[PDB]
Amino acid sequence: MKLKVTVNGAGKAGEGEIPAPLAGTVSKILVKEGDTVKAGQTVLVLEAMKMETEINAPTDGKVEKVLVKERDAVQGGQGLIKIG
Repeated sequence: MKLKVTVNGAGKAGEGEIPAPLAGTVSKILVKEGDTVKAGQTVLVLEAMKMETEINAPTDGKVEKVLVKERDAVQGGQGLIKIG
C-alpha cells in the first residue's frame, strides 16, 4: 500500500504553489481550498516584515490545496497556496 522512508531535505512543494521568501506571521486566511478566486481577491493575510498582509490572488483560477495554515508564524520557503 504505502512506505515510509523519512522526509528530510525538502518539503512538499507541488507544481504552481508559491513558496514564501523565508518566514512570516499568518493573520487570517480567506479561501478554504477548493475555492475559486479572481485577480485581486485577497487569498489570505500574513505579516512578517510589512510586505505581505492581505495576499490577493495573482490571477483568476481555483485552489487545488492550501499549504499554509492560520496562526502559523516563521514558516517560509514552502509553497503557501496551490493554484493552477
